[PDB]
Amino acid sequence: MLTMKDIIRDGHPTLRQKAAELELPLTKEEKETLIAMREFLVNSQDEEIAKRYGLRSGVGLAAPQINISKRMIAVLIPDDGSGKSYDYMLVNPKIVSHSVQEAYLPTGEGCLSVDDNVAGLVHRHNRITIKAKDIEGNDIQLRLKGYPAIVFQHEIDHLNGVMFYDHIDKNHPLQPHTDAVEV
Ligand SMILES: [Zn+2]
Repeated sequence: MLTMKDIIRDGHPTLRQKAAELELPLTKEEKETLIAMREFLVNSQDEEIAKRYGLRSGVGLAAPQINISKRMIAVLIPDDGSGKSYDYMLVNPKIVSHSVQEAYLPTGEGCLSVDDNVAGLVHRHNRITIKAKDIEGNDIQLRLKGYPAIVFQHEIDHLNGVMFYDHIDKNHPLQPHTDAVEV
């Protein structure tokens, strides 16, 4: 199983590289890591499991974060009363379309590869349409908005060598953009 020691930290050259496109079908090994990535997410969200292994709860993981420079991500956004949840292991994900309108998490964002809390607002597109392939090479189209759009943008950013704090305005780090929806 993947643990915290497998997670590389900010400073590692791999987190700043542009991850490589995957050929399809995936190799047996690429399928296993993606499954292991999703499983790490499932474990981290379980209070008991997370406590036994000391995992930080998270809803997204990108391959570069476990030192694998390939374009694959795992997104596991739980429900918590709404009836809307997301569980995806995607390959070669790309935002094909998106709004001009922004959205942001009021408390900013965190990242398993960044050990210290960085303050500031991360304005992302409020709505996005994504294209990707799943673990079997099947096509996936997803239309997302709000929090789920933000999670996916954070993960895709990792494939391009972008960190959440790259989006923080250094002069006015905490000023919300006009017409940006708070999530
Ligand atoms: Zn992150």
